[PDB]
Amino acid sequence: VQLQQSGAELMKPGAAVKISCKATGHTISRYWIDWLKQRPGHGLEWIGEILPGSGSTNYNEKFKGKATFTAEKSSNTAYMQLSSLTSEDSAVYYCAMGVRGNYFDYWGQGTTLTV
Amino acid sequence: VQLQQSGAELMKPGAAVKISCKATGHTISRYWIDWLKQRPGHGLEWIGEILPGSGSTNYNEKFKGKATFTAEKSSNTAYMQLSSLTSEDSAVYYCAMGVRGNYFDYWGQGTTLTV
Amino acid sequence: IVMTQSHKFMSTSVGDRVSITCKASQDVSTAVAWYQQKPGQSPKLLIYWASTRHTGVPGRFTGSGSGTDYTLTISSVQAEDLSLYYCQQHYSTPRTFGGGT
Amino acid sequence: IVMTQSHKFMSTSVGDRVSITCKASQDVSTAVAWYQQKPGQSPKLLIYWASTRHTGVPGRFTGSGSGTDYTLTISSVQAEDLSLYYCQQHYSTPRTFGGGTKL
Amino acid sequence: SPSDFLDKLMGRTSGYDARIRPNFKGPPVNVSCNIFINSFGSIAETTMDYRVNIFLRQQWNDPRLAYNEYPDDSLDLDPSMLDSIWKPDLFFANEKGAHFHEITTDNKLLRISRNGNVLYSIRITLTLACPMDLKNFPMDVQTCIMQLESFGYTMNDLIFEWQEQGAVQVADGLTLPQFILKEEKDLRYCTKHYNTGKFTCIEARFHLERQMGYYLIQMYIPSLLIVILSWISFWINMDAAPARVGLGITTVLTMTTQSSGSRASLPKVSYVKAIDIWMAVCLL
Amino acid sequence: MSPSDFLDKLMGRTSGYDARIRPNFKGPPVNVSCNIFINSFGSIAETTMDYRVNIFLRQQWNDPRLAYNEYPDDSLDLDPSMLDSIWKPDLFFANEKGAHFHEITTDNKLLRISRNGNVLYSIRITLTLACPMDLKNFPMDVQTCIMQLESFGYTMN
Amino acid sequence: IPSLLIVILSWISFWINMDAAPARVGLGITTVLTMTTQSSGSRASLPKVSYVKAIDIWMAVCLLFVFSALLEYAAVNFVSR
Ligand SMILES: *[C@@H]1O[C@H](CO)[C@@H](O[C@@H]2O[C@H](CO)[C@@H](O[C@@H]3O[C@H](CO[C@H]4O[C@H](CO)[C@@H](O)[C@H](O)[C@@H]4O)[C@@H](O)[C@H](O)[C@@H]3O)[C@H](O)[C@H]2NC(C)=O)[C@H](O)[C@H]1NC(C)=O
Ligand SMILES: *[C@@H]1O[C@H](CO)[C@@H](O[C@@H]2O[C@H](CO)[C@@H](O[C@@H]3O[C@H](CO[C@H]4O[C@H](CO)[C@@H](O)[C@H](O)[C@@H]4O)[C@@H](O)[C@H](O)[C@@H]3O)[C@H](O)[C@H]2NC(C)=O)[C@H](O)[C@H]1NC(C)=O
Ligand SMILES: CCCCCCCCC
Ligand SMILES: CCCCCC
Repeated sequence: VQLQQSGAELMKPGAAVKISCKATGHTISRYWIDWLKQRPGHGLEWIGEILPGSGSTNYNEKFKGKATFTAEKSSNTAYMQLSSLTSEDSAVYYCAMGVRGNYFDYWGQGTTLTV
Repeated sequence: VQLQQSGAELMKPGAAVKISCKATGHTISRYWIDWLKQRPGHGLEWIGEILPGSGSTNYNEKFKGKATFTAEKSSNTAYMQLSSLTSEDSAVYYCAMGVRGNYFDYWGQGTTLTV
Repeated sequence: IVMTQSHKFMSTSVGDRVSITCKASQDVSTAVAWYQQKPGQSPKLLIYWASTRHTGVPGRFTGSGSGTDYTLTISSVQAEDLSLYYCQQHYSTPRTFGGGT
Repeated sequence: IVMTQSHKFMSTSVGDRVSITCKASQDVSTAVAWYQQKPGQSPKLLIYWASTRHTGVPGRFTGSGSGTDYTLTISSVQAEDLSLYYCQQHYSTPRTFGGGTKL
Repeated sequence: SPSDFLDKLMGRTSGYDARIRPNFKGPPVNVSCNIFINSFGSIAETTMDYRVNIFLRQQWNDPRLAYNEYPDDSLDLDPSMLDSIWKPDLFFANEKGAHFHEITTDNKLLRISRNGNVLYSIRITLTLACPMDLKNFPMDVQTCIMQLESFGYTMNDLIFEWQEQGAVQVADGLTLPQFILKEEKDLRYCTKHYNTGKFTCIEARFHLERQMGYYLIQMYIPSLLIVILSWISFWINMDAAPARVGLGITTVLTMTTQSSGSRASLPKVSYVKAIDIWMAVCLL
Repeated sequence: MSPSDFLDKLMGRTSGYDARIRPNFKGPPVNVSCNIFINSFGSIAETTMDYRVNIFLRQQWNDPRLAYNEYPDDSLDLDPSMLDSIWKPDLFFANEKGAHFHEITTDNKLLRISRNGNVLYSIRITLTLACPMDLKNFPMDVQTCIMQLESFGYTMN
Repeated sequence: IPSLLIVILSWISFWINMDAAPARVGLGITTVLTMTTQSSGSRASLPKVSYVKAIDIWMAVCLLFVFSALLEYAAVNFVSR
């Protein structure tokens, strides 16, 4: 199981970006894909989770509306879309996947976003 | 039912020896094979037990880490292995087999160890 | 569990009654086995559950007792009955014999 | 639920022993993970459920503690142990990490 | 205390609550479970299933079943005291039908160790489902699985793991006809992420090899024989038009009924099999 | 003595009889002399390799806390409804493969408790035993079908 | 009995004339065709067993004797010229 993300991003304040998380190794509709935030100066922070087959999601209260989880079984990938970017959205966004618990034992390379 | 052990053993203080117990009359993975210890100056003493098909064992407290029970369905034989031999291992080692209870109604000829 | 036989040695002529006591530390059950080991060979089962006879033990071997006190009585003691006699408790995980006799 | 590592930085030396704390707020469970992120790469799991190890973690990593207080512990630091260590509580919906501790 | 122990242990005394899992609001409950299979047969290609009588055993610590009264290490109990204690609510994700055995008593086994470890053995028939690839049917090697899964507890309250050594155990004389169960059995995880969270799963792979001796008699030899006598029409005289035509006209239908007979023993699968491209070529 | 009052003092309501505790608890094993009476074989199928048969599985054991000094009868035939409140050995069939009690018009159970504690337990059971047969000489074969009366929850001790 | 009857059925070709080609041809072919179905009919309830049974080597040998007479006639016309 090896998760793969998209390249870096450079977006302007107010726009919206869609970070993908390619699932190379397993069907995307099989496990819960998670999404984390790591802004420098602070530590990591869990955004939410999505099950790419059932359309179920669980957003953090702090990130409601800001994050929009989707998925596409046509290519085994789960998408996240950040709407209304600001200066407080400059960080690295990971897409972990805990299998045997709520921990994060699988990880993506990290999508850097500079707004 | 019959149990054929190995021949006489002669090991040096500090080495390890593996004693066999050949089963001739029944599948070795059928009954619990018990391992006893007869030393001159004392009576018998129960080492442990191994079910050669399930890899389950019940070692006596005194012999944990000293005896290692294994088996090989290819040869219908159970193996006991004593490690870290000292002068307190010189005795006769049996492989009894109680079928209808926790007694010992079947026996082997007895292997003689000298350390 | 400790299976403490009282006497180590016992000798008597043919046709005698001998009580080989085997007193345990715990009232496990009536589960006690009695083994005969002639010098130079594997032991053999004589009595199990303190009263029964293994296949091939012809007469003159009777167990008894309960709780923590037992006995292996023999009356028609032939010359082939002077050997090692082990009492064995099989009502617990760590199996222990007696002190021989 | 708020986790709290009260030490952003800790002093240490090669081959020595160090105890990293993560004093949670509530008594969630013994559910606490420990991650290691080398600068430039994704974090990696070390100790999930506060005492178990991940497939590949060296033997020198040990977890302990229960209730609120927890602790990661190394024994023999190699040339690949001075990095950031995050404690994660996974006994609730918001999977909040700790403040991180640079070794 | 010969019988008050069973009351003070669980039920009617000490306030044992069989609805609350062991170590509530603590770490999950690792349930080490192993399997003993009595019978393993009735492997039907038509239904894609197999029936396997097994004894499902499983151990789990339960800190409120630790006693200080009897000096015994373990302590066998009556199966009637097996409905008054907690039990992991596992099932079989590919069950497809499974029933207990109540023949003369509930075939249940309870054993509460000195510290709280609870052995739990039960007998199950469990006609599991085995989706089998028949691309090379007469000489294929299938893999029938067995998924032990939790249902009502996520992977924060109940976790399953196989016995570390000797998890799947086969009976001695267990020899199913038309197959041979390989001694190697793959034990892997099958953790299920459902809509409601993280759910425990652990499966056991069974590798089966089809005994080709049967199909070598009913399938290949008759069609092989039917192709042979089609060759001896060349040795007969060519002027005997009706006699020569009599061979092929009956052998063409002969292979046709033979090819049809290789279907009732099999399901109605879309792709072509190893025997179909034998019967078809012999029909050619 | 008003046997409604006797069935409650032998077992059931009073006298403190626990059907969960084996007889001779922490004592010798409860030996069970058991025999069978086969009503009918049939359906010996080579396809499934099994065969059904209904039997009257009779099994006797000594339960010392069922000894009575009230009625001078040798034995005492009881009601099968008084059969769920006493200890019973939990034997199964290792080649059971489908077996069921018979509930037709009543419980097909029998229970007579001798004057010393003995217990005759007769039950009517149909069961499709598994008979692995060797068909090397099928038309002239001589098979051998078995039934294994095994215990499940109680060890040999 | 049915397999025994068909084996004796195919033997009447040895008496009828050789020049009657469609007679002896179709007879030996029909008999071998039927034994191929009779042997297949010996698995109504028998399990899919790997080894050979006792009735299997009876239907097979009776099958082996029915087309042997067939190809026997194949040599007769061949030996005729
Ligand atoms: C409780 O649930 C746990 C899951 O959360 C499970 O416990 C873990 O199970 C795995 C495998 O099933 C074990 O992995 C093995 O452990 C050995 C240990 O080696 C050491 O063994 C002795 C122990 O005293 C030690 O002295 C030696 O020096 C060895 O170093 C590892 O070396 C291997 O990786 C092997 O895979 C885990 O060890 C085990 N956890 C712990 C803490 O032991 C299991 O389902 C349940 N276990 C219990 C005890 O309840
Ligand atoms: C459960 O408990 C016991 C252990 O399993 C067993 O009970 C014993 O059952 C036997 C019959 O199977 C009773 O037999 C006794 O035998 C003695 C010996 O006399 C015979 O001895 C000579 C040989 O020297 C023999 O050839 C003759 O036929 C003699 O008849 C008799 O004296 C007794 O009267 C009685 O018949 C035992 O009495 C009985 N044990 C006890 C303590 O009563 C059995 O397995 C189960 N119980 C029963 C009742 O079967
Ligand atoms: C099966 C009988 C064949 C005999 C043919 C003999 C041919 C001789 C030329
Ligand atoms: C084991 C024998 C296989 C061949 C049957 C014709």
